[PDB]
Amino acid sequence: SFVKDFKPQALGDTNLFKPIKIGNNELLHRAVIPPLTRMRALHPGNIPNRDWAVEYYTQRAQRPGTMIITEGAFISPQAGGYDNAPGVWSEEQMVEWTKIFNAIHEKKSFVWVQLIVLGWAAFPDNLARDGLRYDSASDNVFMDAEQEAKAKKANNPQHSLTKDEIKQYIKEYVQAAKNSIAAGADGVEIHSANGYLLNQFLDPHSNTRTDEYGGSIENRARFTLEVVDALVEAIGHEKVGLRLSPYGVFNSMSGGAETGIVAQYAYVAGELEKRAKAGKRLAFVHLVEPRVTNPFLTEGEGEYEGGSNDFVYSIWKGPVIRAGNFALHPEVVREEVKDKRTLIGYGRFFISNPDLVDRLEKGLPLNKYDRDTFYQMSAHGYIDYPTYEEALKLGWDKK
Amino acid sequence: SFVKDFKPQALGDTNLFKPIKIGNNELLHRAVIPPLTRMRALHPGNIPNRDWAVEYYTQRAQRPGTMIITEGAFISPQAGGYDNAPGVWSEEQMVEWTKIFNAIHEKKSFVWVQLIVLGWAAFPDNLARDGLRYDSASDNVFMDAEQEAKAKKANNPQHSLTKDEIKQYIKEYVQAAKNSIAAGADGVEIHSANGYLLNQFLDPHSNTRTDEYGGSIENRARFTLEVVDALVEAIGHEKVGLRLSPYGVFNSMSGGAETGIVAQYAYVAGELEKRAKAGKRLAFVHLVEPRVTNPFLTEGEGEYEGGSNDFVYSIWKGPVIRAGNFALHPEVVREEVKDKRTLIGYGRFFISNPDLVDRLEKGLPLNKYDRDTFYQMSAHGYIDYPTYEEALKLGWDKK
Ligand SMILES: Cc1cc2nc3c(=O)[nH]c(=O)nc-3n(C[C@H](O)[C@H](O)[C@H](O)COP(=O)(O)O)c2cc1C
Ligand SMILES: Cc1cc2nc3c(=O)[nH]c(=O)nc-3n(C[C@H](O)[C@H](O)[C@H](O)COP(=O)(O)O)c2cc1C
Ligand SMILES: O=C1CCC=C1CO
Ligand SMILES: O=C1CCC=C1CO
Ligand SMILES: [Mg+2]
Ligand SMILES: [Mg+2]
Ligand SMILES: [Mg+2]
Ligand SMILES: [Mg+2]
Repeated sequence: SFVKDFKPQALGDTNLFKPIKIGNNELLHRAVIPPLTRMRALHPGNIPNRDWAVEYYTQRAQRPGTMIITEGAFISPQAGGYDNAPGVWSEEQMVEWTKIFNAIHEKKSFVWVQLIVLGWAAFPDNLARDGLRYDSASDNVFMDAEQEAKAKKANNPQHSLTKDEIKQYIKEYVQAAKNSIAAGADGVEIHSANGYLLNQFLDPHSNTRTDEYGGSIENRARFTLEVVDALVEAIGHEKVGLRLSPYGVFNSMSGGAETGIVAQYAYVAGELEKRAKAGKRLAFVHLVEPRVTNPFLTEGEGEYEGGSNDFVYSIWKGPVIRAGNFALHPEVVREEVKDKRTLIGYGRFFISNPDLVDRLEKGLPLNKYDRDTFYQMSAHGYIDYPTYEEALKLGWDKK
Repeated sequence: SFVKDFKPQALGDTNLFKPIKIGNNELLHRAVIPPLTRMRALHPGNIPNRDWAVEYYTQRAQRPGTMIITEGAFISPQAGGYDNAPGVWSEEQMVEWTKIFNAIHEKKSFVWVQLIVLGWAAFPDNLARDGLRYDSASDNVFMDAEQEAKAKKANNPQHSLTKDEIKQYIKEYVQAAKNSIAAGADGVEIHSANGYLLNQFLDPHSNTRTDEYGGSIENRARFTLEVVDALVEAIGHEKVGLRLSPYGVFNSMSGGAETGIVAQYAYVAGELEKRAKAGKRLAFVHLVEPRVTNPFLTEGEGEYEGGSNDFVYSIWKGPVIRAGNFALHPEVVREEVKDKRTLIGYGRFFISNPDLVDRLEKGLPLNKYDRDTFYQMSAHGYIDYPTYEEALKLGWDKK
C-alpha cells in the first residue's frame, strides 16, 4: 500500500532534477541510491544472488542517469562475517557482479561498489567456523555484551589489529577495487561509516590504541586515509568516494555525545580537500545525516538535533551526497538542493519504490516499505514492489 | 556625519533586545562592545589614559545592562610591545582601571578585561629598548619581512618560546586575571584570535614546533587550553571567556586556505564543551566572523565566503558572541539572533556611536566612523562622537 499520512511534493522544479557529473558519470538527476544491504547473497562463497539480484538492480536503474551505490560488499573473507552479504574477492562473485553492472548500464544508469569491512559488527562464530579472526581497532572495548560473549564462546575473542594486519586489509581493499572496476563498475565507495571497521578506528570510544593508529585525531583517521590513498593510486580519484556518518551511533559509535566528534570528521574532510587541491579530488563525500543516527529505527526516531553536517561544506568543496529520512520530507530536500553540489540519497524508500525517481519528480504517493523483508532470503520484498503504474492496477489508490 | 547609503532597521522586536545572563552578569540586551584597541594609553608604563579613558567607557556604558569587553590589555611587559596600549600588571595601571570599572558599573553596565599577548605582532625595537624578547611559537617563520628585518636590526631576532617561558606567560595570565577581578572587573576574555601569540600557536603556518606545543591539532591547542584551565582555576569559569577567529588572516594567520583550519577550531570548541559537561562551562565563546578576516579593511572587503562559524554551535553549547560587519547589516543580525544563545559584537560602529544600542533598538542613522583616529593620541575621534540627540543638534540630519 501507499504511505498513508504522506503529502507528496513534486520536486521536478528543483536542482534534484538538474544533471551533475560525479566522477566519470553524467548523472541526469541527483536522487542517489545509497548502499543497502539486503542479505540475498548465497552461502557458501558470499555470492550475489543468482536468481534475483540482476532484476533488483535493473528495476532500480530504470530512470536513466541514476547513480546506484551497491549494497556493501566484503573485500575478503576476513572482512566479512555475514553469510548472506556478497563479496568482491572471487571469480564466482565477479561473474554475478558483471551481470548486475551490465544490466544497470543497459538502463543508462551507473553503479558504484561500496567496499565494506565489518570489524566488530561481524558475527564471531561465523568467523570462527571459517578459521578467521574477529577484528577491531582495540581488544578491550566491545560492540556489546552479546558480541563479546559470542566471541569468547567461539574461542575467537576480539583482536586488536597489528600494523601488518592493517596493511593486509589495505591490500585487500586495493584488489577489491581493482576487481570491481575490471568487472565494469563505474567506481567504488569506501565505507567509513555506520560503525564498521574504519569507523571503529575513527571513533575514540572504539579506538583505545596507543600506536600510530590511535590516541589522536590524526592517528584515528590514519587507516581511513591510507585506504583512500591506496585506492586513488590504484584506480584513480575520479573512481573513489568516501562515506562518513559523523553523528551515527549505530554499532556503538559515539555520535554527538563525543565533544570531539566534529573535529574528528572535520580533520578527515580537510585531508580530502588537501588532496583535492593537490590534484586528486575524490568523486564525492557521502554523509549520513543526524536525521538518522540508526537506520533500523523508524523515520523520525533517533534524530539528533544537536549537530549538523553543514560544517563539511566549509571544508570539502566537492560533491556531497546526503542521506537520511529525506523521502518523507520533500520540504527539507527542496531547501538542501539549493546548494548546487548536493545530492540526496534515498534508502528505505528506494527499497520499496523501484520508480522512486519518477515519484519524486511528479509528486506521487510512495509505496510503504516492509521492514520484515529488508534482510530476508526472498524475492518477496525485494523484486515484487510495484511501480506507480502497477500499484494503481493493484488498486493501491483505494486501499 | 551619518552613514550615507545606510537604511537602518529597528531591531527592538528581535532577541537582540531580550535579556541574557553571561557569567555573573544579567545583560539587558545582546549588543556587546567587542575589544577595541585605541592606543590612548600613556608611556611610560602602558597606563590607561588618565584624561579620557573613564569618559570613553562611561559614554559607551550608557545603555543599562551593556556588556563591554575592554581594549586588549597586556598581561606583562614581555607580553607587550605597543607603547600606547594598556597593561594590567602594575599598581599604576590598576588605579586607572578601577576608575574605569567603577564608571561602567555606575551606568549599570558590565566590563570584561581582554587579556592579550602580542607574540610576533609586537614591535621588536620597542621590546629591545626595554630589554625584552621578541616572541613567537617558532623562530623560522615570521609575520612579514619588515618585522623579521626590524627584529634583526634590533639584535632581537624572533625567539621560539621554551616550555619554561610558556609557563611564565601562564603565570602572568593568572596574575593579570586576578588583578582584573580584584580591581572590579566582571570577568576576563582570553584573546586567542587575530594572530596574536595564542593564535600563533593554534595556526600551523606560524607554529612549526616539533615539541608538545606543535605538530598536531591537540598540540597546537595546548597553550590556549592551558591558559583557559589556569584562569578557570584562578578566578572561576563564570568569569572567563575565550575569543577565536577561525577564518582570520590578520597578522598572517592561515584562514580558510588551510584545509585543516576548521578541525583545529572544532577541537578547541570540543575541549571547551568537554570542560563544560564536567562542570566548568566558560561564560562565553566570542567568534570573529569570516565577514571580516581583517578588521582594517573597509566593511565588505576581505569577506571570506568559503566558510561559516556555524560549526561551533554543533559543538559548544553555551553563549556565543559573533562580531564582524553587523552594524551595516541589521538584516543579517535579525536572522542570527533567532538563535537564543547568540549575541552580537559591534566594533567600529561602537567607536563612532556611544549610544549605538539605542540606535539599534530604534532604527536610527549611524555616525560614520573616522578610521584616522582609531589609534590616535587624542580625545578627538575618541570621546567627541555625538549621541543621536547631539548629532541632530549639530544638524547631521542635514549634512
Ligand atoms: C536495510 C538497510 C540496509 C543498509 N545497508 C547499508 C550498507 O550496506 N552500507 C551503508 O553504508 N549503509 C547502509 N544502510 C544505511 C543507508 O544507506 C541509509 O544511510 C539509511 O537507510 C538512511 O537513509 P533513509 O532514511 O533514506 O533510509 C542500510 C540501511 C538499511 C535500512
Ligand atoms: C580599531 C580596532 C581595534 C581593535 N582592537 C581589538 C582588540 O584589542 N582585541 C580584539 O580581539 N579585537 C580587536 N579588534 C577587532 C574587533 O573587536 C572586531 O572583531 C572587528 O572590528 C570586526 O567587528 P566590526 O565590523 O563590528 O568592527 C579591533 C578592531 C578595530 C577596528
Ligand atoms: O552500513 C550498514 C547499515 C546496515 C548494514 C550495513 C552494512 O552491512
Ligand atoms: O586584536 C587586535 C586587532 C587590532 C588590535 C588588536 C589587539 O591589539
Ligand atoms: Mg587478546
Ligand atoms: Mg509480512
Ligand atoms: Mg635563534
Ligand atoms: Mg581628520
